[PDB]
Amino acid sequence: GEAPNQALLRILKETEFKKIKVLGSGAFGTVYKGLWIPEGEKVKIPVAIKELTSPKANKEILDEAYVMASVDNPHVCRLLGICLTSTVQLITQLMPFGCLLDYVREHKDNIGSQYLLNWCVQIAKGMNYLEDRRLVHRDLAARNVLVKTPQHVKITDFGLAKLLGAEEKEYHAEGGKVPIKWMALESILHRIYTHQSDVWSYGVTVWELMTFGSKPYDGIPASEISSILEKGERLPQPPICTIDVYMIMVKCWMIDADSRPKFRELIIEFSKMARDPQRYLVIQGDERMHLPSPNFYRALMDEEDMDDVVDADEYLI
Ligand SMILES: *CCC(=O)Nc1cc(Nc2ncc(C(=O)OC(C)C)c(-c3cn(C)c4ccccc34)n2)c(OC)cc1N(C)CCN(C)C
Repeated sequence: GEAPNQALLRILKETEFKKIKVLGSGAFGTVYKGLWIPEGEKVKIPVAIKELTSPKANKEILDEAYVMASVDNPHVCRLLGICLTSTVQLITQLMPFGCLLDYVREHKDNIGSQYLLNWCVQIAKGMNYLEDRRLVHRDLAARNVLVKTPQHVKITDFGLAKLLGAEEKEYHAEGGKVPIKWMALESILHRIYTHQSDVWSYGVTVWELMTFGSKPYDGIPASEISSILEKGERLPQPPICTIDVYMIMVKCWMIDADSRPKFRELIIEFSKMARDPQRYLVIQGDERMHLPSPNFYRALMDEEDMDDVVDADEYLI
């Protein structure tokens, strides 16, 4: 009894979008940035295009398309559709400033406490929406949070995301390359994933931001993480973090998954701290830091006549 998923899957003609440049290859495939021009509509939509014909690949890319077509939230990446070429392509909204992990590493000396705490609120809002949709992300990390503007981030990468039945409270997975250093202890031992195991990944994600992009358990091989966590060891307190912020991170790493805070409560706590940011994050020169917010599309694309550019958040069905 989980309610019909009447979401619409849009099919895009390959003639409607142009791969302007390549953003990053890898085991998945290649992610391109480009422009989508729906025929008849005088709009040019900046998009990201992923191509992974190993029948399997086509199968995994469609699972990700199914999940993304089912979510609609200001802090979750918006799916624009798929293209049915020889290999199936994923067409999503282009996030011009990249992933949050690279962003905090690049702009370390210009990120104040206001931006860090606001990012924590927005990530919790997106994860709380995913919990409302009964969706477990299973791969929450700083690399999987994209930056539309320095004031607006969205959760991305639903290759491992799962939807739970109204009786399924947990998700028992099987084998699969899984990011060990972001998983909860129950996910490493028993391969169980819940919304509370996503909370653990949320705590590690916050730790990445507060350390300006440090690697969790740097130098420790992944096979030792399960034994490190069982002894009671956790990630250290970042230098900018007051005990108030670090206490929240520690609570996300409790052994009892039901003792970890809920996403709706992480929204409230970080929202309070965002109203007095320098009380909870001590950063040298916090009051003088400034991040951009841009033209810049002509550069981020190449074409001019970017007078009809429309962000995907302003182009609705
Ligand atoms: C950390 C890597 C990174 O994000 N780099 C990056 C990304 C982007 N924009 C962007 N927008 C949307 C998507 C996306 O979700 O859609 C695809 C089709 C799934 C992505 C994206 C998603 N994955 C899995 C990626 C892997 C590699 C690269 C990108 C994606 N990315 C931009 O916008 C121009 C830039 C950018 N870079 C190169 C960061 C480094 N410079 C900004 C310094």
